[PDB]
Amino acid sequence: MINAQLLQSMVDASNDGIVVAEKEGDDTILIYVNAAFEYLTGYSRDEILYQDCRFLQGDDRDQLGRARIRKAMAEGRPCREVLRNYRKDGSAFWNELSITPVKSDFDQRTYFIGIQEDVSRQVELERELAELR
Amino acid sequence: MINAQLLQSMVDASNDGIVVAEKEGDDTILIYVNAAFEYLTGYSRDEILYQDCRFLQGDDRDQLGRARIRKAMAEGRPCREVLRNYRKDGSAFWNELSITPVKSDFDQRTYFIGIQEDVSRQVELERELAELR
Ligand SMILES: *[C@@]12Nc3cc(C)c(C)cc3N(C[C@H](O)[C@H](O)[C@H](O)COP(=O)(O)O)C1=NC(=O)NC2=O
Ligand SMILES: *[C@@]12Nc3cc(C)c(C)cc3N(C[C@H](O)[C@H](O)[C@H](O)COP(=O)(O)O)C1=NC(=O)NC2=O
Repeated sequence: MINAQLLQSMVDASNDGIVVAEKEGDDTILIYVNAAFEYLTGYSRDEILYQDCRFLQGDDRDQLGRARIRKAMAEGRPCREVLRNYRKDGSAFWNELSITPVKSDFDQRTYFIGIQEDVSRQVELERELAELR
Repeated sequence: MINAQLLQSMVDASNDGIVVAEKEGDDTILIYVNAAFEYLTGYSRDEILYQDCRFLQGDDRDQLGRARIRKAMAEGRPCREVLRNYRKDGSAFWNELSITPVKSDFDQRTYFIGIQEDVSRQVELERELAELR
């Protein structure tokens, strides 16, 4: 195998944003974030941790990605949806969320792992393709 | 923090393909793969592990993504490039590689973490945008 401490060091250092969260009913509470996620969000580790990251949505909460994420998490299936989130400075970015539900048989509670990426460029290009079509 | 054993369990179960590799000169040798990477490649864990994953390129080795990956790994900077890889059955897919170099100060050798995704759909749509333009 691999030393879990080494794997943790690799995850903390990945330029991709990696987050882990635990379920508390309707809400999903974050338990781990990496430095890449801090850079993408602008918020700090203590500021982000131990809450649901729906705060990144802010007032812009009428987004279809929310519902498909909620539906997938309830159905126990992975999902990959793009939402418009806002940084601490107020900058708006398109974030692709790859959320995968995991069940710890020993704990009998549910955790979620998410990998994020600023795909604002891809969204703009596909919008350009749409207006051409 | 978070229990590294739990983080390892979350990584093993992510639907995104996560791999870790160690550097041996020009070659980079894999030390960890997850079940998602097995599904994307079709090859098995024992078949994939402990080798450079350039084998996914096969005869199609005249690809510009190779060089930019090699340049970035040498420069100690992360990279995100798309390459055409081939599964065990011979199926061809466009794989986006997010490779992040990590240096263990204690070990003084270099490891790499990569997150993969079959972006064949995105490549086809951008090709369609190009022929429209
Ligand atoms: C958040 N990324 C993210 C990562 C994980 C691992 C989970 C489980 C969830 C998110 N996420 C979605 C948000 O937390 C809510 O779960 C979602 O809106 C559905 O529930 P709701 O309809 O709010 O009750 C994130 N959303 C974001 O906006 N940005 C992220 O990076
Ligand atoms: C491979 N994904 C991948 C993941 C990591 C963590 C690394 C370090 C490298 C790759 N990778 C690239 C390949 O192994 C070579 O490093 C690359 O071609 C540059 O060196 P070379 O020019 O061959 O000497 C992968 N390539 C793939 O084709 N598919 C993957 O998923």
